[PDB]
Amino acid sequence: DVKLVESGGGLVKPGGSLKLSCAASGFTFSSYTMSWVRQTPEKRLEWVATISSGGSYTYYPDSVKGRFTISRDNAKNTLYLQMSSLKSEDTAMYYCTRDGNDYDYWGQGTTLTVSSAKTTPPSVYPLAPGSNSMVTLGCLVKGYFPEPVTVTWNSGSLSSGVHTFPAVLQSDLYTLSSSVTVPSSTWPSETVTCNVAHPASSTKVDKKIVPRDCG
Amino acid sequence: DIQMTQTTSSLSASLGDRVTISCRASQDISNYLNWYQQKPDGTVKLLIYYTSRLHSGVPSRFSGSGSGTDYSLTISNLEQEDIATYFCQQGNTLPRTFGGGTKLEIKRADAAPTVSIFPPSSEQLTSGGASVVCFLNNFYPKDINVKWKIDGSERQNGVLNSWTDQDSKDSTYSMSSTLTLTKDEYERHNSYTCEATHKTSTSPIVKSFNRNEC
Amino acid sequence: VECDFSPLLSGTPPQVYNFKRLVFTNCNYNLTKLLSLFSVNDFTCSQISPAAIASNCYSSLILDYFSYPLSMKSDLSVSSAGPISQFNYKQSFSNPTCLILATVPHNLTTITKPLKYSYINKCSRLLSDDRTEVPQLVNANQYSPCVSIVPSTVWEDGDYYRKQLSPLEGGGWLVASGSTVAMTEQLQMGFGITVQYGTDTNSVCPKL
Ligand SMILES: *[C@@H]1O[C@H](CO)[C@@H](O)[C@H](O)[C@H]1NC(C)=O
Repeated sequence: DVKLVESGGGLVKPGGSLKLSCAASGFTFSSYTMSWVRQTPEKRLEWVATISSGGSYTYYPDSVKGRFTISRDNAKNTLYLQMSSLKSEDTAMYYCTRDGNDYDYWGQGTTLTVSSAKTTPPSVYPLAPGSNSMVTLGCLVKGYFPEPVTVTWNSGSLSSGVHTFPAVLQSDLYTLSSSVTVPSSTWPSETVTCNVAHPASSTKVDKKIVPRDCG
Repeated sequence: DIQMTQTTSSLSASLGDRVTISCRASQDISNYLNWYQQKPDGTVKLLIYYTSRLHSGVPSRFSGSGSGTDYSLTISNLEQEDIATYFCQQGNTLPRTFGGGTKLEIKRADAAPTVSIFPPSSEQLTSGGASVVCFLNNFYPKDINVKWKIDGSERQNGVLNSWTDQDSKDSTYSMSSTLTLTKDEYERHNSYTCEATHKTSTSPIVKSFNRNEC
Repeated sequence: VECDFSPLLSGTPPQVYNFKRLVFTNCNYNLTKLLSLFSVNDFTCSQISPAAIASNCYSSLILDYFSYPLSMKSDLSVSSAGPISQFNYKQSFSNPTCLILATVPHNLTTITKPLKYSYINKCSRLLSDDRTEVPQLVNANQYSPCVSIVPSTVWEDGDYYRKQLSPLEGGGWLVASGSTVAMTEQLQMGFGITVQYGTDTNSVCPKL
């Protein structure tokens, strides 16, 4: 199966540079024309660049040309997107796509935040209910930057009754909560734990949900 | 540049329904029009290429149509996993450009919200912060209203809310509501009340807790 | 430039269930120009005012038009059950919408009249076990599924129209019944307006 994997995204200062990469597998890479399509935080999709199979040339919208450089290493099956003179209108999820008459395969994307704001570790506070066949817990991931964070429960084990709320941005800091509902039987009979990963600050903290020791 | 317009930004229908999504182009693109599905987790896959041709791996219920500048996508026999946002895209001339997108909501039975309220954790209070969190989980329709009360009086300021996209599995929506004040001010009160108003009931669902009673 | 409303002025307008939809972006409009060519009987909007919709900027403007007797004005309210709102026509309840009932005057000569007024009184799905009749309420900004089996004009009041659906579509039948209203001396029409706001553009604005 055709597979596209983006890497290299991150937080960047305005005016700065960053090179994205995309690992391609499952098809003859040198045979297809490849493109980048970004999705802004506004969910707007914008074509960014495409490069020929060879590629004897490359094509850009004006809104990106002279600053971006799409390139290709057919021997090592990777696609690149060298960005420079970065703007805040460049922050978006960036997708590696296989192209031709259409973008028939998409990678999962890698994020780019172009900000002057500072990287800040998250504080993770447990949300246990105050003192039913189901019980809802939570974690409060407060004051991190930038996006994204990852939140899982018991290292992925708890996925059924889980939904993680979208982060809310306020004063250059993000905050989100995750809600997990497990039966009342395994809590607190069985350990329930939220796992917060923040790659940008390389901070990963685990928070065991302990019942509110309310004395 | 060729502009791509989708007649609507959002659409809703029942399971089994036949759904159509329309797309207008600003000039003749000669059937070079593609349709993409983006699911709530963010993953994008091609559905239809060149107006009407079914992409490999995409079920027969999906179909496309149209010519000139006016094109359509159709989903017959709506299925749960069809919850997603659908985009059109023209491939006639550079720059390649996308429609603004159409979100597909799949109708379900009315459902009242599950309401949970959490006090500030000991960790947060230690650092002088006081966030009161209220969860409003798994309800339908998506519209809902939250009202906070502190020792009986309504607090509008200092509230941060967050909504889920439609749940891919149960077709519901969920919401988070957080009231942040200072530790100094949080300790100056006793009762904090969370009221959820939803069309499922004329009386609001109420969830509260006491700071001292713990 | 110039939002063209000309398609409204020529030919025989469709019935309510197969309303014509004009979509405007990247152009300048004059609402008060078009409506003046008509004899307007009613002009009701939701989440917006009649004066405002003629003078605001949008990312998109949707203009639906069809034949509709002024006598069934009642059946345009989402307030009523009504065969019209349930099976034929339902606007977006989230964006600002206007609903306009006008009569084409003697001096508007380029519009032609239909033989009569037609609407869907019933749209349902007869399931595999030929017991369960399931009504098919029209979704907002959508056509009824019964547009495919109801003729552009209903042949005779009380006509049933059926088509068998495939197992893919879940088998069974699509079943519709149609109603007719006698044509009036001058044609009575209906206009549905919907406006949308978006990232960009300043696309749809009144011309000056
Ligand atoms: C059409 O008739 C209406 C009233 O019957 C009148 O107000 C309008 O000026 C006339 N316009 C033309 C072009 O005849």
